[PDB]
Amino acid sequence: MKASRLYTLVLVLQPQRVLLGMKKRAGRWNGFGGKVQEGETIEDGARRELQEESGLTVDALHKVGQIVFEFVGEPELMDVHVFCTDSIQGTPVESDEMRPCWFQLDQIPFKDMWPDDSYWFPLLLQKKKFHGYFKFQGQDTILDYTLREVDTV
Ligand SMILES: Nc1nc2c([nH]c(=O)n2[C@H]2C[C@H](O)[C@@H](COP(=O)(O)OP(=O)(O)OP(=O)(O)O)O2)c(=O)[nH]1
Ligand code: NA
Ligand code: NA
Ligand code: NA
Repeated sequence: MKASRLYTLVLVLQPQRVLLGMKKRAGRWNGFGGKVQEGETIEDGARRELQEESGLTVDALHKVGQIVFEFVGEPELMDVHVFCTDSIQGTPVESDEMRPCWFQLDQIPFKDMWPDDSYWFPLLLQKKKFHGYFKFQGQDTILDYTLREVDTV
């Protein structure tokens, strides 16, 4: 089994809207996140990436899922720990890396999101917790995947 590298993903989910960021360099909407760094907890890494990529600070996050990504031709898995929050207290800021944008929850931009999001995003919206795995060929093609609702992440 391949080694895996730790990542975070943060979704700011309010009652009628969700905050996504457009990757400027890419072209897809996503939550905010990145690699966990040495010596920080996964949750603290998620808080740090949220602040670095969107400008938003939150004191706490709720872990809602975990997704492992495998890419054909790449030696490592990406182990993505997915967090939510409903409570923010500043404005999102656009950088040269991510442009934040709010979407109403009847306008989730799936056509411009990664293909796996179509499977697990609906569980997140239902307040369900999940474990997923997706094997991609390139950016567009899923060759294999698993997804399961769990009571504990
Ligand atoms: N919704 C969704 N999110 C994904 C998928 N694959 C995937 O890596 N992510 C998330 C997890 C990561 O936090 C982020 C990709 O990490 P990144 O490449 O932006 O990491 P980074 O910013 O630290 O790297 P760098 O370019 O700044 O050096 O996107 C996916 O298929 N769907
Ligand atoms: Na980042
Ligand atoms: Na990132
Ligand atoms: Na899509």
